[PDB]
Amino acid sequence: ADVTQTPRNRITKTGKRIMLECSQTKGHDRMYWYRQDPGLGLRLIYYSFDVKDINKGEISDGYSVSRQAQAKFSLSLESAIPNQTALYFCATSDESYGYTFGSGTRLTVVEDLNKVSPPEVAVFEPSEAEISHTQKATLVCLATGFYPDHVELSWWVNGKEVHSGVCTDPQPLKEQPALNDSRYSLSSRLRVSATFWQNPRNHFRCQVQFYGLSENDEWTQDRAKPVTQIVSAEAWGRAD
Amino acid sequence: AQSVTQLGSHVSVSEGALVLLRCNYSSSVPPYLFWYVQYPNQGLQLLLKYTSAATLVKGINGFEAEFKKSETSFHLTKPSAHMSDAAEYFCAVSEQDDKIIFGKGTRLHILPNIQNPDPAVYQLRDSKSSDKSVCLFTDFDSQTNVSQSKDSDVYITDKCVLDMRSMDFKSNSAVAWSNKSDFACANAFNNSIIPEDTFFPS
Repeated sequence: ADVTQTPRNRITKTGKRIMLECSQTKGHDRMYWYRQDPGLGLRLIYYSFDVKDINKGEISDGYSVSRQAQAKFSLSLESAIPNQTALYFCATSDESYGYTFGSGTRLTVVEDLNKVSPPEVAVFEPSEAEISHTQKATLVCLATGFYPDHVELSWWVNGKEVHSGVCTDPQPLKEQPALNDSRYSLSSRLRVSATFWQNPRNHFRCQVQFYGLSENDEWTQDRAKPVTQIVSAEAWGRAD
Repeated sequence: AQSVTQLGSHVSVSEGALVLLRCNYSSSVPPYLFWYVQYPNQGLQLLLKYTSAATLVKGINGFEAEFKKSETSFHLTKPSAHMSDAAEYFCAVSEQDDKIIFGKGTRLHILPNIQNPDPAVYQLRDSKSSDKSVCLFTDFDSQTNVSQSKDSDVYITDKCVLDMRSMDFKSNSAVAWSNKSDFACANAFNNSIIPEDTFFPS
């Protein structure tokens, strides 16, 4: 109970067997695998009370499990399909409902890896009119053209991550909503004082961590192989 | 047989007002009950639980919940809503002597108290070479909400609240953009009901 899960992030094509591994150190009899989906909470897949004991939860179809050791509980997607895209949590419990959750596995299942694509990222500089009207300055970051929807956006000011003054949309939008494999876009705002924007020594960077293909994955297109990578855009402060 | 019900996927509270998140259960025998929070980007954290001891259960950060058998309820409350309370909250219950089952979750949205609104639509330019721009609708109060675009080539985000700690200042905004030649920030938000005094610079 340092409960640990691997992997943390994974993208897979449909029709592949995928394994997620849960390990604990306290040796509790009881271990669980749940999936979390928006609007549905955490739904139980399978659970185990000992190496000889496996029990179905509400959504066991399409999954299997094995309890390899007191310490280990493995979850398999037997033949991955897109509706198995989810955040997966393992948990342990003591005999009095004391639960410990792992930190989660974000898994995305896509039909076709050829559609994977890293974002283009652009920073848009504050409006002079905002500056004059409010003595504040809002930068906008726009990440566009990415697939799948499996990114993390952050802002970096003079080389250090910032959380203050930031708002990032909670979900990307579909650029072509009628399409099952539409690419996505995401915006974020960083607002600072006008005087801080007006200092030409200050450096502002929007960073997008993209999760995509691995070194293992085949790539047959002329375009860049869309590997897991960071894409950033930047702006310097400006007196004029 | 046994379930747990949370009322509303998304709920609002005014900054400073009483927080109330409702949970009801269907077990005949009283169960153990749990409230978990999931702050943006993170896993689950236990706030409090009812484990057949006290019926008024106190938790971390001023949270409390009262177990009421006669109304099969365990509502979570906090006396004052703070911007940091924005998160998703899950009620859960013991089941079958062997597991915890979770409710569907409720996301709490905190409406900032905007005492001096200054609604405006600004045009921002790409820091790189560009006839590329976006439009920023900002500084409106709680009574404004943003509608989706009616043009499939104009993208509009939900409103988002930012908390500038440097100036102890919160503000709402939405972003709009398009690749179209005839896209102007004066028209970007025409499908939204915007304040009559919205500022449209030059």
